[PDB]
Amino acid sequence: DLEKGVVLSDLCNFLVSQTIQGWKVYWAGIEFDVTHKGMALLHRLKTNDFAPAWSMTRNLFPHLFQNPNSTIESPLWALRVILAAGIQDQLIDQSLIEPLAGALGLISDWLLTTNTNHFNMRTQRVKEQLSLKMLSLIRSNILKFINKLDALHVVNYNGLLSSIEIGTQNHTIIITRTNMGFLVELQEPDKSAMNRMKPGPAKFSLLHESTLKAFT
Amino acid sequence: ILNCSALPCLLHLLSSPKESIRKEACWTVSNITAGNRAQIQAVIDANIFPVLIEILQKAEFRTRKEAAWAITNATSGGTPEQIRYLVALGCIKPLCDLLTVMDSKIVQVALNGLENILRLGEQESKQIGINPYCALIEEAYGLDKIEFLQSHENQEIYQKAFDLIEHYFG
Ligand SMILES: [Cl-]
Repeated sequence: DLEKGVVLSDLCNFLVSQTIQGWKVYWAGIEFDVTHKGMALLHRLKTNDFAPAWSMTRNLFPHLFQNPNSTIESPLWALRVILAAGIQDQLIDQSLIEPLAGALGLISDWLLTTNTNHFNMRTQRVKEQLSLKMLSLIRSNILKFINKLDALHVVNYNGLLSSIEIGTQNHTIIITRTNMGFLVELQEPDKSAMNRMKPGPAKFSLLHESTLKAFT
Repeated sequence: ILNCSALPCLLHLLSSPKESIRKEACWTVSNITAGNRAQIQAVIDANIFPVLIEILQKAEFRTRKEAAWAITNATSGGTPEQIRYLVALGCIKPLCDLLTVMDSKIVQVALNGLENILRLGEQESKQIGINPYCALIEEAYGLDKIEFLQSHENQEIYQKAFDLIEHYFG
C-alpha cells in the first residue's frame, strides 16, 4: 500500500540539486556529493592544451584522450554509470527470477543510457515487482560495489589491481583508479575504442575521490 | 570477393567458426533481404532467419549489427505473411535489445524494424480492435526502451521515438 509509493519515489527518481561544489544527488535513499574537481584538467588533456610537456594519464588512456570518436561527459553521468555498473555487476550476473532481472536491467539501462531524473516505468510486469526487498537488495549491492571500487589501487606497474570491467550484451564499462580520481568509461561490447588503427566510440568522465570516500 | 549459385550455401557460412566470415555472410544476406518479396521468400525457404535471430542475440557486436540490418530489411519490403513469420520466430525481443546501444545508426535500424511490425498491427486490428504487437513489445521491455529514446541526443531518433509512443501506445 504505502511501500509501493515510497519504493517508486526512491528507485524512479534521480534527484539532482545544484550546489557550490557541484551537485547533491539523491537516489534509492542514498546521498552523493558530486564535484567539478578534475573536469577542468580532463578537458585540457583531451584537446591537448596543457602547460607541461606531456601527461602520464593522457599516455595511459589514448583510446580516450587521443581518440577523435571519444567524448567527455559530466560527473553526474559518471555517477550514473557506476550505479548502473554496481547493479549490473553484483546482481544480474547470478541466476535469479526473470522479472527481477528485467527490473534491475531496466533501471540500470535508465541510469546508463539517459540523463532523465524521472523514470516513468511503463513495463507492467516489472512495475509489480518493485518491493522494499528489491530496494534493499539494490542499496546493499551499490554499497558493495563502492567498497569494491575503494579497494582499487591507483594505476601502477606492479601486480596491484587498479580497475574493474563490466561487460553487458550491449556495453563495456571500465572504471580505473587514477591520481585524478576514478576514470569511468563506456565502450561498445567489443571494445572497439581500443582499435588503434580505426578507433570506435567511447564516452568517458571522472568521478572525484571524495564522492566515494564518504562511504569508507 | 566471391559468388554463390545456391542459397543454402550461406546457411553453412553463417554457422562457421570464423567471425570474419559470419559477419560478411550476414552483410550479404542483408543485401538479398533488401530486395523484393520473392527474394525475401527465398531466404525464408532456406531456413536462414532462424539462425539470424540466434546470431542477433548470441554473436559478437559487429556481427549483430549486420544481422540486425538483414532482419529490418525483411520487415521493410516483406509481406504481411512474411513479417508474421519473423515475429513467430521471436525477432521483437532481439530488436528491442538493440535500442539501448551507443551507435545511433543501429538504434534507427531497430526503431524502423519495430515500426514496420507495429504498422502491420494497424491493419490486423481492423481485421478485436487492438494492436497485438503492442503487448509483445511491452513484454520485451521495448516500450520503456523506446520511452528512453524520447530524451535521446540525436534529433532523428527522439522524433521517431515520440511518434511511436503517441501513435501506437500513449
Ligand atoms: Cl543510507
